[PDB]
Amino acid sequence: MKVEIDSFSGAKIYPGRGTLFVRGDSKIFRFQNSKSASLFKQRKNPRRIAWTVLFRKHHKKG
Amino acid sequence: MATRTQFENSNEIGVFSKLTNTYCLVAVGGSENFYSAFEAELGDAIPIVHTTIAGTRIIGRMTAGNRRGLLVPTQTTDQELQHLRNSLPDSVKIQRVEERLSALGNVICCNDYVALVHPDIDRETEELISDVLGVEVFRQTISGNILVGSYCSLSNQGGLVHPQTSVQDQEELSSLLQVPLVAGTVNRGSSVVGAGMVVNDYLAVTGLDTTAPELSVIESIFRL
Amino acid sequence: SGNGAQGTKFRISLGLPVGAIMNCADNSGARNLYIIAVKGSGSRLNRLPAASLGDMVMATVKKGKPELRKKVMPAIVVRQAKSWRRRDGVFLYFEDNAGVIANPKGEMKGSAITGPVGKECADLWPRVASNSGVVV
Amino acid sequence: SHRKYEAPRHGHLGFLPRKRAASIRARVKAFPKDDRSKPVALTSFLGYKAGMTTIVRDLDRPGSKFHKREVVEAVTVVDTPPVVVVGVVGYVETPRGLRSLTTVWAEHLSDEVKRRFYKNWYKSKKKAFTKYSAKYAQDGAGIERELARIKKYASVVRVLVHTQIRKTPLAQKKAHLAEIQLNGGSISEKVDWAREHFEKTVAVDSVFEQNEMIDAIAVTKGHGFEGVTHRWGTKKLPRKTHRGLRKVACIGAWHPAHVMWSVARAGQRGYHSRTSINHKIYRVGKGDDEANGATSFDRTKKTITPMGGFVHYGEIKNDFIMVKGCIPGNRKRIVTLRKSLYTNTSRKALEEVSLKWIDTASKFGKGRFQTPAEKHAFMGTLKKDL
RNA sequence: UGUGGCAGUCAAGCGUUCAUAGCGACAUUGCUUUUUGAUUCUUCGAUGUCGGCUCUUCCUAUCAUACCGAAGCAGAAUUCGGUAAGCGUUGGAUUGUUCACCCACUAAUAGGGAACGUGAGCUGGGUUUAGACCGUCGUGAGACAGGUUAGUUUUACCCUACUGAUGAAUGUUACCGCAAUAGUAAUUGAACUUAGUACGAGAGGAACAGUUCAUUCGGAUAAUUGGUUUUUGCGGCUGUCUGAUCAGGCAUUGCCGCGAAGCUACCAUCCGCUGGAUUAUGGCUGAACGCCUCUAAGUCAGAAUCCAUGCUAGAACGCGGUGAUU
Repeated sequence: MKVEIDSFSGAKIYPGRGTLFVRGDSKIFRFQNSKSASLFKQRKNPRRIAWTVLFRKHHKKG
Repeated sequence: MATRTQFENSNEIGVFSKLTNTYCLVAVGGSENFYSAFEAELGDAIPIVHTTIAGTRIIGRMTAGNRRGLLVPTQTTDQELQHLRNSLPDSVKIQRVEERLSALGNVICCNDYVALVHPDIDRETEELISDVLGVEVFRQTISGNILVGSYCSLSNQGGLVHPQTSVQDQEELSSLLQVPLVAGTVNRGSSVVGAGMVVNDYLAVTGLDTTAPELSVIESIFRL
Repeated sequence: SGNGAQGTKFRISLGLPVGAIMNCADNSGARNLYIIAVKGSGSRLNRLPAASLGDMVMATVKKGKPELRKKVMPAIVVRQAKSWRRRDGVFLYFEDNAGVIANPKGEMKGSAITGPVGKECADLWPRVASNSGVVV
Repeated sequence: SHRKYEAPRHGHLGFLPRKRAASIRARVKAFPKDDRSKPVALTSFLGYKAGMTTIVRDLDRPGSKFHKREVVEAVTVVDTPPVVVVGVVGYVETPRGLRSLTTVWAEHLSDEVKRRFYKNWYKSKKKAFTKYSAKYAQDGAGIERELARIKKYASVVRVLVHTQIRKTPLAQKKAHLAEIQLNGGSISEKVDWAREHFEKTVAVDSVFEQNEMIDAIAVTKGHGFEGVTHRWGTKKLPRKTHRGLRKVACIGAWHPAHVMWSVARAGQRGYHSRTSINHKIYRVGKGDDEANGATSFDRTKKTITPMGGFVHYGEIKNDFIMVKGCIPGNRKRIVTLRKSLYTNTSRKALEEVSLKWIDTASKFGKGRFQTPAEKHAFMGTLKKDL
């Protein structure tokens, strides 16, 4: 049992939850919910979406 | 000796097992006669480990290693990694490999001395292979076939390669690997030679479809 | 499942009914394949025989060499792009459909497989496990 | 003419008529076979379904491809308060089947079964069982006469139990009285067990145990009046059909000049009794046990009640059976769980499962955290107290 | 019933030897109404007429499945026969087609009926009016046993029937039950192991038990994944209008992104049992016929068969126990 991390929003992924998108150049994308998955399919930059972890690491929250 | 064996009926053992000088890895779903061909002419010489790799039973093509080291892909779990770290002796070094470029056994064509890799694997993994296996890594393809793992069975003595290979490539790879090479077939003419059979210094196990003239060339190039 | 296929494949989501044009991922020369049937399928009234990852389809070649066109061959679906469930928990899916030209015994027509390869199709079919690049 | 393409049916003619059930508590039609050597124990137990959750465990199945490997699975937590016996009732056997000859009630029944015997509890003078509980004013000679008449007669002995509904997050206050049969030998021992358990409670550490296969009996989640394409599974008709495309198109032939019982029509869907068999208990948890959702692998203290409770139900603070896979009847329903009728031996049964992880995230949305301490650790401090 | 279609009867011969392993001429006796003729009894104050889609149920002259028995059956596969219809018989190219013929798949792609089932179920592609064109025929209007193109398909609010739903009266009222009767459902394949073993000159190459998955069907649920989104929940956006910020109206849910709950999907998950009696057949003792013979008396085993165990309703004038009875 490994708790994976979201490739878009940095949230933690318990087993039997979310999706997993193997892309065409074989990079593996693990999504917590359909929110981060359907923001990834819109090619949204994760640093500009203000509720993620990569946002709050780039703008120094906390 | 050259022992002919099937895995549940499958004539390709190199997919389903990894034979090295100090260990032998097998899949979990084997018969009595499959494990017998290893436990007869090995017996109590090297540890024979029943394992899976990343939930699969293709562990000869997932992993790649030799006498000094063993490499596992990224999707290998913690129970499997702990079982491999326990059952194997402390001489061999096991390290997970972080690359998005293949599974390791089709890339790494290695022995104790000289390794060949798929040329798309990167420098950060090449340094890790040369560190863990302790093997000088080159970057060459057998006659355009980029997957050098499944198309080149390799040992410390000699090696069998892809059967449609030019003589110039045979002489080039014989100057590189410093072993003699003879192109041939296995498993009644199946050209996937590196996955059709396993080999080490004292043993070579192939499939039940490997005919006697093919087996003669195998034991001739491997000098057994 | 079937003859030449090694092992009992667990059921994944049927995502490729008859008519799907998948990419051909090996260097035999076909640019895309075309499902005409599915080996091991069932018979039920007005229901398309749907393939999946790991299945063995009968396929024709629409784009590619002239030697491969206008003839029916077998093939093996190696990516799905319809989300299926591995039993360890995750639902996953590739980007786009794929398959490789084969013979009825499971041997590969080509030499190397581009793209990632789903591990349900690497464990069932051994010869795909040899020519595969990225498994999973 | 024949069918021109011979094809299976739609639906199942043994589950007819598909009408509403009688009550919401589905009857138990058959209890397990009697064995007159075993110690006395119940054959079924009345719980309340709460909802589902996810379970990670180690499938240990030799020869299977997922041998020694982690699988996630769906279970249902069925809430289970302890259940108190209020009477016995014994059946003699006739050439017209069994027949209840006498029933014996307890001494002082609670206000959950006294509320079951009145439709309007608020106007009523609450005078149930006055002239019966005055039969214990003597030495009990009438009631010992009743138990002697059960001992001499009455091939099988069933026990009137009822749930404890005020220990439940429902708003009903009225308990479901029921009969549960006894498997223990020598019916004098049965009725003495029942006499010693008058007004005493019964927990599921005694009835059910870990890893056991249990059947589950309840009333289907109802769906009102329902047309035929979703009730039975008929094809939709094409777009061009005048007067609609959601029907059975041909009802019947000319002869027979009637509509057969076998064709598919519209009517009730759901709210039928059902029995689903072969469900394996993954956990039997207790109410006074803190950290019910704890696991030997997980070791974190947490109850099985999710973040913000089970949806539309509340908070498990009681016993609970935790059973593999789905179960007929939705949330908040009286589910009667039954011992298996037959000795099962399949290597899908007889598998001893210790869990590895219980999912306790919020089911009121796409939940992310397991415990609120983990939310307060990952999210950080907020605009509140710190 | 000629006519299709189907089944016996004898038997010359074919089949290495050899009428019967299987063929079956020459004759001959029948069955079927799934064909087409004949008739013209019913219907012309009109039983809406082909095909397809849809959906039931029935029959068997069985394609597959179960269990048997034979070969010019060693194994393997094939062919035939028997009890058998419990269960299943597909996806397509072309054609309006029924019929066909290919391409795959499959365990197998059997044959049929119910007013050539099914138009107040649909479609209306076909034939079959009126428009029009062409060919041949005709002096001509027009004809065709021909080809092609365009061509309103109406009504159920009755009665029965079915599917659900109440309901008076059997002292009132409530709870717990029993159970007649009616329905009943599971199906098929693959892999490992058995075992490269048996059998075989080799070539090749099984089965019984165990295990894991799958095909088709069925019943449920909705933790997860996906769909939906009038929670118009939050956000964004355009046009206009409230003087502007703010907060909003209107664009017949204004559009777009995400979206709980509910509902839902082999696009999700779980579950689908076991004993008894038999048919074909194989027998045991055992006569008939002082040997013989599974049969006559008796008796043992036996199938997807039947019946219970199980599962669904419950007699609204089938029944029981118990609380209270102003």
